[PDB]
Amino acid sequence: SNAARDNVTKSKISQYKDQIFDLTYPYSGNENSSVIAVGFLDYSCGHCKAIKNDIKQLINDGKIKYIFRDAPILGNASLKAAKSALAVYFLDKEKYFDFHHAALSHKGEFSDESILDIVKNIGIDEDDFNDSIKDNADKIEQMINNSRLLVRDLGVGGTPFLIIGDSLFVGATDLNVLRKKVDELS
Repeated sequence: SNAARDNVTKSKISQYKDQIFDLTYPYSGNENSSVIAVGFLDYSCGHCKAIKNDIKQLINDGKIKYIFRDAPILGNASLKAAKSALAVYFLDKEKYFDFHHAALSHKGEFSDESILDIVKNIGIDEDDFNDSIKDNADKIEQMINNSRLLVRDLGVGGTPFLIIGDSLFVGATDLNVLRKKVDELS
């Protein structure tokens, strides 16, 4: 696009800053970094799957806080995988990225079983996992609804997209562009 439209994006990010940088959502990287990235993903989306290592590398660079917004819009399978991801988060936050990355690595469509195969491979017990789904159902539901509305409010109209600082990157953004913006802001 161009300057005028980027300026509007900056104003919207300020308007929704409490929502975008909400602290109750899962994050990796430096908790205390002022350079905060906020990623919006559907696990069944082809472009979301393909940037999984861009995300991993950008996080491992060490410079940012990266918040994960699970924004399922591609159907029942995505909602399941999204719900399951947060069900892991609330059991053990250190395992959320592992579910995240495995879900993105999961090439075919999700099924109840394949999601459990993932919960098993990352060290979580089926019964702890089932109790998490049920016990935290209201809060998971609330978090996903709030992310969907945020995606609507930002008007992007699909996934993936990534907010860093006052900028919004749409689609499979090259890693070098993200890194330059992060450095500029550091």
